This record gives sequence, C-alpha cells and structure tokens, in this order.
Amino acid sequence: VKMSPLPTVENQFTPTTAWSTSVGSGIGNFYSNLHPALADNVVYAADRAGLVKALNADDGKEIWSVSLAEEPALLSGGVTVSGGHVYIGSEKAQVYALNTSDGTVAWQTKVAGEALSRPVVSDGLVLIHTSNGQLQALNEADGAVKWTVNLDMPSLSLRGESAPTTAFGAAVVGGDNGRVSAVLMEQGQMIWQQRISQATGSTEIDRLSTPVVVNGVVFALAYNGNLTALDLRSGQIMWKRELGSVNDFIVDGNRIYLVDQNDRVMALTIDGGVTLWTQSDLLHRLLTSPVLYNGNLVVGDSEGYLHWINVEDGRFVAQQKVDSSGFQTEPVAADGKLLIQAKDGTVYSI
Amino acid sequence: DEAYLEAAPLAELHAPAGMILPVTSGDYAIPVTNGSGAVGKALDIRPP
Amino acid sequence: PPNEIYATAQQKLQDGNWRQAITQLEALDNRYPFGPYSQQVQLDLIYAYYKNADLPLAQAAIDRFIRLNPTHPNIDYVMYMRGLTNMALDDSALQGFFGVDRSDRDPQHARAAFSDFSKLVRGYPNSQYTTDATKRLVFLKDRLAKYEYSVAEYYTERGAWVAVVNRVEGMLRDYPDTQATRDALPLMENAYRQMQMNAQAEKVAKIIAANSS
Amino acid sequence: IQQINIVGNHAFTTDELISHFQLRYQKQKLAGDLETLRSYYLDRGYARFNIDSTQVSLTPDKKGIYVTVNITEGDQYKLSGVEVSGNLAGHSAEIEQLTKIEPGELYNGTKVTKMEDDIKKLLGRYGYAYPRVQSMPEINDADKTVKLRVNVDAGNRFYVRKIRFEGNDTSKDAVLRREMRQMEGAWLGSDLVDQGKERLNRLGFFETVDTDTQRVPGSPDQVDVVYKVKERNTGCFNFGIGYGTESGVSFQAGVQQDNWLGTGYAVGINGTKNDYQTYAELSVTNPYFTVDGVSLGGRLFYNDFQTNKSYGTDVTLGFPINEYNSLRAGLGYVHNSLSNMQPQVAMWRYLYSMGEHPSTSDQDNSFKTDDFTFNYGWTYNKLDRGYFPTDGSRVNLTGKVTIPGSDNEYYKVTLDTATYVPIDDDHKWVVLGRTRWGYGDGLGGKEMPFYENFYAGGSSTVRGFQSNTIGPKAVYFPQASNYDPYDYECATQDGAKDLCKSDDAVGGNAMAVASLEFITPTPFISDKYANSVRTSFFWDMGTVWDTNWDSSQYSGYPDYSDPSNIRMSAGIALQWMSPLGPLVFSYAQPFKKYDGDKAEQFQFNIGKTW
Amino acid sequence: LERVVYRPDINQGNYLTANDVSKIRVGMTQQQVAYALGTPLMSDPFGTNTWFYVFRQQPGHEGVTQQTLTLTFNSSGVLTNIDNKPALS
Amino acid sequence: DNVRFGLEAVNANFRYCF
Repeated sequence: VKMSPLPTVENQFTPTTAWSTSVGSGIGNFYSNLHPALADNVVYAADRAGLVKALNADDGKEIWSVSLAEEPALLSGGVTVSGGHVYIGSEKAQVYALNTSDGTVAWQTKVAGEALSRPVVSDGLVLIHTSNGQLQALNEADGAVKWTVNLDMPSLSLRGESAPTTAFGAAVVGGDNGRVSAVLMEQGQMIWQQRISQATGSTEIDRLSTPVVVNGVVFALAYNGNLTALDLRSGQIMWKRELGSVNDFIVDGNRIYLVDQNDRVMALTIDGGVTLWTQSDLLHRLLTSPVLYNGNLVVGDSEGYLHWINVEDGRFVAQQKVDSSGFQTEPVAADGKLLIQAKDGTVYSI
Repeated sequence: DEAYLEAAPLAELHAPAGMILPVTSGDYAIPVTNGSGAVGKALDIRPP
Repeated sequence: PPNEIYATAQQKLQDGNWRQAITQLEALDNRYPFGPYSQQVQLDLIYAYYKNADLPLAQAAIDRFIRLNPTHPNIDYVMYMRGLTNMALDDSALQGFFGVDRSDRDPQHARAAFSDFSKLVRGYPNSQYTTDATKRLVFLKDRLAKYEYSVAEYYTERGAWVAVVNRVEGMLRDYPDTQATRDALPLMENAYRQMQMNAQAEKVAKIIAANSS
Repeated sequence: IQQINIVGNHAFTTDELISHFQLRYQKQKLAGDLETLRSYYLDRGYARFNIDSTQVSLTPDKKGIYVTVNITEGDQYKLSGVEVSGNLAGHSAEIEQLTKIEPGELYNGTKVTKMEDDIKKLLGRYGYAYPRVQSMPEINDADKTVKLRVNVDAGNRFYVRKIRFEGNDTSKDAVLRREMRQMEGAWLGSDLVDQGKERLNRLGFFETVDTDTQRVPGSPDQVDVVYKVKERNTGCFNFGIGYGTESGVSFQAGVQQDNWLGTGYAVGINGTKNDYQTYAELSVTNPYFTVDGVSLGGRLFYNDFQTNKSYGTDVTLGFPINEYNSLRAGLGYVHNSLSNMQPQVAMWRYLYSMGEHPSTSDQDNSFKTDDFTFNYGWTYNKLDRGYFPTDGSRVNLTGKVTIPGSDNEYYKVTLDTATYVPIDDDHKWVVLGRTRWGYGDGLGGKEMPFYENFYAGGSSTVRGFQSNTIGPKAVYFPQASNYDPYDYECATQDGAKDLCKSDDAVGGNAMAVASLEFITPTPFISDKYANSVRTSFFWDMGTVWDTNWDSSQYSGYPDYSDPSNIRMSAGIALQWMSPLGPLVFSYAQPFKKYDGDKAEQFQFNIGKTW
Repeated sequence: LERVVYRPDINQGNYLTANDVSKIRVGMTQQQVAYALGTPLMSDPFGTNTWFYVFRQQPGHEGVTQQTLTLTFNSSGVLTNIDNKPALS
Repeated sequence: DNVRFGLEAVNANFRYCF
C-alpha cells in the first residue's frame, strides 16, 4: 500500500560503528519504550526476556550482568538511572529498584498495572505511570507508595503515557484522554487540567503518546495532531498548531524539531505554528525519536539505517546501514557519545 | 375441477323440545347474497 | 413509448407461453415503474403468475399492489385473486391423480383463504364476484369441518374419550350446519357411553333422533 | 493481537487460562472469554472473583492490538449446606435428594445451576409448566464458607387443550398423531413431549421437527402444544430402456418408496428383463396394522439366469415389546431349480450329501428343490436421527430355519450392529463402530445349500475390494466342452487333466466384518449442505471362511478352514443426501490381501444400509 | 394374545386428589371452585350450568381407574349439588 | 426440478422423486 524511498545521500566523512555487543535476544516485534541509558561511563541495557547488563561505554566489554527472571520477567519501560539506584518497570505490575554499583535487588513493589513508561526521579520521589491510566509516586528509599492519581482510560491506544516532567515542585502529566495536567508532587494534588485533542469521529482517534517544559511554558502534542504551547501554571493556551506527530520531539535553540506521523521531519519556531523547514524524503519510512548529536540531527528507522541531517536546513548529511534487523526504539546520546540498541538485542556505540 | 360447484347444500340443526344447542360462534358466518353473477367457467376472471 | 411491449404482453396473455407474457411484463416493471401502464402491468403480472402456478410471487405482487393502492376502483379484484391463490395452494397433482382424499392434510391454507373471502364478501357486497365467493365459502367451510372429524375418529380409536368430547363440541360451536357435525354426533354418544355419564348419552341420543331422517 | 496479559493471576499460570480462550479481531470473542474466565474461577470456589477492567489498545500505525485484563482474586470458599424453602408442591423428597451434597465440598457455581435445572426438570414431570426457582447465595467470609437458599414457587398444573400440527402437506395427519405420547385432555408432561419429538425424528420422513408450547390466551392453566415439521422428498420412480444390437431389448424399472403417498405404508417394486436374466420383486408393508403398533408385510419374488431359476414368497408379522425393542417372525417358501452346474468341489460335496451322483466333469445335469422356511428376528433401536445419527445404537439379529417337509435342513443366523458416540458437544465430531457377524449350518449330514452362502466385500461391507470376492475360490475338476473352440485354465477338456485353482468366489457359511469410521465437519462447503453432506475417514477389516473344508484331501491348495486370514484396508468416504437419494462415494487402500484377492479402490454406490 | 403387546399408559381428564376434593363446600362460587381445582375440561354445553371433573387412568395392560366429580350450579353461579362416583360400577 | 431425463443403441431413462 506504501513504498519506502531510499534517497541518495553524499555521506559525511566517515560514518562508523565504534563498538557493538549483544544483549540477550532483543525486543523483536514487541512495541515498547525500552532503551539503554548512560551513567558514569557505564551503559545500562536490558533484554525484554529479563537479562540486564552494565557495559563499559568505551569498548562494549561487560562489567556486570544479572537475570531478574525466576514465566519470563517481561521487563519493559526503559532503564532509568538516578545515580543512586537503577529503576526498571515491567508488564507484571512490578517495579524493580537495583543498586547502581552492583545490581542486586534493593526492593520491588506492585503498582497495579503494566509500567509501560519511563520512570523518573525527582525531589526524593520515583514517579511512574501504568496502563490503567494510573499515575503513582513511590518512595525512593524503600519502594513504598506515597500517592496515586486516577484518570480515565478510553478504549483507544497502546501509546505509553509519558513520564511526568517535574519543575518547581509539580509535574506535568497526561494521558490517552487527549488531556494534560499539572499535579503537585508533594501530595499528589491535581493542580490543573486541559484538553489538547479535538476530534469528531473521536472513537477511532488515539489521544496522546511527552510534555517538554521550558521556563514558564509547557509544550505538548496529541496523537490527533494538536500541537499546543500552554501556561506552565494554568490551562491557559499560549498558541496552537494542527500537525500530526506521535514521537518525542526536540526543543532547543528556540527551534522545535518534530517527527510527523507521515515520517516528515519538521523544524518550527517557538512562538507559533510557524514552519521553518521540512524534510519530506523520509515520508512513510518509519522513523524513531530524533536526537541532536555533535550539532547534527540524528534519526533512524526500522530498515536498519541511521541518518544525519543538517540541523539548519533539513539537508541530508549522511546515510548508513548499521543493523539489518531495524530500530524500533528510541536512540540516545549523552556526554558526547551516541548509543543505540537495535530491534534485536544488540547494543551499539556509534 | 369445479368441485366447489358440486358441494352439498347446507342445512341447520334443530333442538328437541326442552334442550338448547351450544351458543353459535359468530365466526365463519356467511351472509345472504343475491347470486346474480356468473360462476366458474362462465365467469371472466381476466384483469379489467 | 414501448407500445410493442404492452401489446406483445397482451398477445402472450391471449395465447402462447406464459413465460413470454412474464418476460414482456418484466421489460416494463424493471424500467418503467412510473409510466401510464405500471398498475396494469402489476395486475397482469399477478394474473400471469397465478396462471403459471407461480404463487409466492403472485402473493408478493398482491401485497405490493395493496400497499401501493390502499384505495383503488378494482381493489376487490386483487382480494378475489388472493383468495384464489390460497385455495390453489391446498391441492397436489399426485394426490389428485390416484383419487386420494386430501382433507386430512394441513388445513392452514384453507383458513387463510376463508378469511380473505369473508373479508371480500363483507367489504364489497355489490361485487360481481360475490356469487363465486359464496360457493367457495360453502365448499371450503365443509372441507374444514372434515379435518376435525378425522381427528375425532383417530382419538376414538385410541380411547382419549375426553379429547373426543371436546373436539366434537368444538365442531358443534363452529360448524352447526355442515355434514360433518351430523356424521360426528354418534361419536359423542359413544364418548358419553364409554364413560359412565348417562345423562349426556341420552341427551345426545335425543338430539340425534330429532334431526335424523 | 500480539499479546493477551492477565494481571494479578496468582492461583494459575497465564497459559492455563489462555488455553481456554478463543482469541489467540477482539470483537465479540472477548465477552466469551471473560464469561469463560468467570466460570473457570467460580468452579474452584473463588466466591469473590472479580474482573476489574478490560483495556484494548492499538499499536502504532494500527499494526497490531494489545489486550490486557485486570483480575482480582479471592480465597477458596467451602459450601456448608443448602436450605430449600417456599411454595413447594409437596415433592420434597426428590428436591432434597437432588440438593444433598457432601458437606465441605469446594464451592462450585455450576453445581448450583445444575440444582436449579434439576428442580425445574423434576417439576416438569407433574404438570408444573412454569415454576420459578432462584438461588440466593450467601457468603460468610469469616469462615471462608458459603450457604445457599433456594426460592421455589411450583405454580399451577397445566393441561393440553389441543395438539395442532403445521407444515405437513403430504403426510396423513394420523401419521403425525401416532408418534405422540402426550394426550389431549390430560396433564402436561415435559418429558412426554420430548419423547414425541424423538419419535417424529425417528420416522425418517422429515428434515426437521420444531416444537412450541404456547399459552392459551383465554385461561391461566391451559397450553396449546404445536409441532412444526418440514417434509423430506423421499422415494423415487425409476424407468429406463437399454436397447442395442449387442443385447437387443434391455428393460429396467421400479418404485422404492419408504412412505407411499404419505399414507404410512412402504412399498418396493423392482424388476428388469433382458435376454439372459429375469428379475421381479414386490414388497409391501403396513407399519400399523393395528393402532397400537402391530405391523404386517411381505414380499413376492421371481428371478432366473441362463444356470438357475428361483422364486418364492414370504410374510412377516411384527410388533414392539418395550418401546426400544421389537420382535418379528414370519413364514415363507422358495423354489430353487438348477441346471448345467459347473463341476465344483464344494457344490458336489453338497450334492453328495443330498444323495446326488453327478458324472465327473459332466455339465449335463440338473437339480431342484422346494423348501419351506420359518424366519424370526429381534431389533433394538434408540437412534436420534434417521439419516445422520449422533447417539444411540442399533442391533439387528435375524435368522431362519427350515421346517419338516422341506428338502433342505439348515439354519442361518446373522447379527448387524452399529454404535454412534459423539466426541464434541456440537455433534460434528463423532466416532462410528460398525460390525457384522454371521453363521449358518446344516443338519443330518447335509450342509447349507450354496445359493444361500455369505459374501463380503464391496461398498456395503468392506471397501476397496471387488464385490463378492472376499473368501474361498472355486476349484474345478479337469469332461467335454462345446466352448473351448470361452474357456478356463481349469475347464478345458484337452488342456487340463488335474485339479487347479480359479478366481471364482464361492462364499461360505461364516463371516465377520468390522470397521471404524470417524465423522467430521465439512467447513469447506456452504452451510446449506450442513444437513445433507457428511464426510468420514475409516479403517475396515473382514474375513470369510468355509466350515469343514477338508484340508486332508486337497493338500496342494490353501486350507480354507483357517479363519485367521484377515483382510484389511482403509480409506476416505463421502455421504451426501442428494435431491434424488443418498449417495456413497469412496476411495480406500488395502493393508493386507491374500493370493487370489482382487482389489477395487474407487467405489460409488447407493446407500440405505447399516 | 394382545397382553404381550406394549401399550403406553393413557391419562384422561383433569387431575384430582382428596386433598383438594375434600375442600369443596356448597356455597362456594364458581370462581372459588375454579381457583381451588382448576379450569374444568368438561362441562355440559347443552344449557345446564354444570361441570364434570373426571380423573381417568389406563396403565398399559392394567384395568381402568376413574374418579368422577359432578358439580351442579344454579343460574346465579352458586353451587347447589355435588355428586361423586369414586370408582366405576 | 427434482426430475432427470436422458436418452444416450439407446439407454433412455428418467427419474422422478416424490
């Protein structure tokens, strides 16, 4: 029904793999938000089957490895490292807290639902979200539950609801209702709510994937294509645009970089629904979340290719095939290093 | 065959003195008609 | 206009194959539901379907015509043809050939025919079809009474003497003037004698004698 | 759907529950899985089992579905006892006996439903058409136990005011009214009506039987019972002429009608005439000579072939004795005249026992007898359907003996059985056992005349073989022939001076045949064939042998007294109720055959057997 | 001869039991009697306002048992006479 | 319907079911 074009690209000087190693079998055909994390020059990664490793970030050598399985563990949600502890979610409604130095189990708690979300840590609390539309905050110390907020869950999507983004004592959250809200983190008290999605035949339209917080303004988009800038402390709208995109977007340089639901790449301004440029040649070729690495825009897709794009005008910088299995997860970059985990269970340093 | 034109005639029953017959149902009652029209093969039953 | 189609249908109705009359009528119904002859075509289809022993379609056409023309100068023609349709559905060629008495078969069609003819006679007392409907009602009424008679005989043979009494009493209420009632009366006398209910047996003997000859 | 996840499952593993789901679109099926899940847990005493949510989620780009269910489990509760009260009809002993359980048994919701249905079923036998029974469970959590109360209201007795039949355009009303057990003017019994339904199905005259019990609008305590049937077109006229110059005139015709003009009588008229064979048969029977079930019938026949001639008559009387059991007996006579008989060893052994002295290898001969016989039998039949049984079994035991004054003195007994056992609840998967045995013998030094011998093989018994080829073959003596200038290796007067084997089957006085067939659904064909097309897989075996064959005199030939030479085959078959009658199409392969056997793997014939 | 031929049990008429028959008293209305016993299956259609309650059973190849209760009412619907034939003569 | 004829020296035959 659709074809995927393969543009001709005049490649950058030397695209190359720095190292690679396998980590179990891989996510395979399961959709998830599981991705590696870098901390203290150690790359933390896991296989869905339950094998969790810490690798040496410079050459792929193993440093530490455990298995959390006894059914399989069914681990998901992504590796979060707080410096003190490593937090991992699951589809068995379990939350694991492992030590960062030597990863034995520090604690595990039941959270009443699949943790198809990235855990985050702020102000001494571990903020998680589950598939029942439940926002829950755990005690960082021992895994105790501190509070919950219960939102409705329409029979719509499998999109993971984003991790809460906390600023000034309260976090922005949202869910597959087409609504976003701000909740006070000290008590779990709801501060304000607003609806972003607008639909007619709404029963066939998914609502919401990831809020981005800047000083005084919160940016968020809905599945149905509503891109909105809101007042940080209220439901007051700063501006809206209608544009279709699901995946995590980059806000920086007073620029917004989006990946459209048609796999278009777009650069917008921050003061309105104003387009600066688009790269349409990737249309309908499934794209993953973008990152900015060494000043270049780095994207990839399910074919197994990575692409480098000129951050100022959309011009292609490079195209390279790395792994024939494809990339179904979020690419990451930190501390000058660009890391990616393939659909199959191999972690690469590029 | 025009069997309906060879049907036996109908005739009602009477009660002996002192007896009453069951109450007659009002269903399947045939009104008295003039009988002036044609019947059977003598009647043109084609559309008008 | 398609004058050759109406004219051909009429010629095929006068003589020829009934399928050719139907073909010509369909050449109008499928294409000219609004024309000056649409109602005549529908009436011709009803007639042609009856004549060719195609009955489920004559009935469908009857219901269409009546729903389309609740009031019509010749609506009683259609009611009459409906009664003929239900009468026609009573017989069978194989049962007829060997001289089989079909009166003990399913009677539901006979009652439907009866109801439609009764409605015709009462609704249009001055219809030219009254005499024929009257003779049919007499015939059909007797045909219906025979069914109850045959059931009564079966039960008399088994010995369900209560069923025999209620079956005949029902005959007495609904068909006082038919032959089957006079033939049935001794069956009630017997039912009232196999059971020790002598007052009723004597009452039946008296009503039998009063009307005997 | 990539994955179904059950959250909070601690009593069981995920796979155990998934094993019972129809989902492996989610539409409609999900509700069936949720109801199965509730019953699954309730049957194990989980009185507090609850389904909290049923999220259904779309994957990105609508490339899949993710299904997750949230389950809350409780503990296991014990049932302490059951109390029954209310407006009972007085039949307290039957209700208490059905209700009684072993105290402390694990709570099971299904048994509660059973008790409710058993009480309604019980009350339906005494005329209580519309009882009200409602279970009132109570949970005592402190002890992890439950207690049940039942609210019973027997209601009124109902009577049948009339029984009416609709949809019978050909069958005589008396026929539908014979196969009834509910009488008018008497109290209703639900089981008696169901028996009537089964009997109408067993007549074999209808495609379907529907029932209803409509309340009488004019009275609170009367019911009008109505049956609706759809008559099957059965019985076909056959006529034809096969003229040609090789055979001249060839005539065949007959009538094979199981229900004659719908009057309840069965008639079989068959015959044919050609230059070499003559055949005629007339068979007439009345299933109800008397109103209470005594039947009568009989047959006349004639045939010949140019070499033999035969003809005869028989009359059979029969009657039911215990609803599922019936008896038959009758008398008859047959004339058998033979000429130009071939010089066979088995035939002449028989003739010698009869006092005959034919000249060796001399076909210029004749022999004839007049034999009067008596026949009898017993039948068991509890099948649910006339053409595609699903349950029950049928046993047909028959035989006949000669009587004094006859030329022959012999007896014959046969046994024909079949059993259908369902595998699945929809009665589409069924296993069929089919068996036959038989034996005959003589008296006073004589043996059963060869024209009564048993044969097996063909579409009616053992598939994959040529008809009437299973068993011992003819052995010929080596005198004169006017055919040698049509001959046989053992028949030629000049080319054969000793005994030898041929392929002519002679049959024998004993046989056994058995097979197993598996009946399967036909999802490849439209549903309008559901009641007309059936397929099966099968495995057949059988054997025929000759009692007292003398192996000491013919040592260079196989010993026909050994019954162990079992023939085996298997294959596939199709059954179809065509507009013109049942047809059987089959293909089978042998597993084991013996020297002299002749195979035939592709077969087609009419059925109406077994 | 026929004693060996199966004869299904035959039931006829309404059901009676002493528990209910013993409850009828003169002075009851037709509605009270019909309630207590049930709708009659037989009555005299030939004018006289009277009801016939007949309990008949014919088990196969057994004899016939029958209890007959006859209730005669006046023109006002009030029961005036009760007859009883506990068994055949 | 429910009737069959054939002619095919000759093999003329037909069937008529009730």
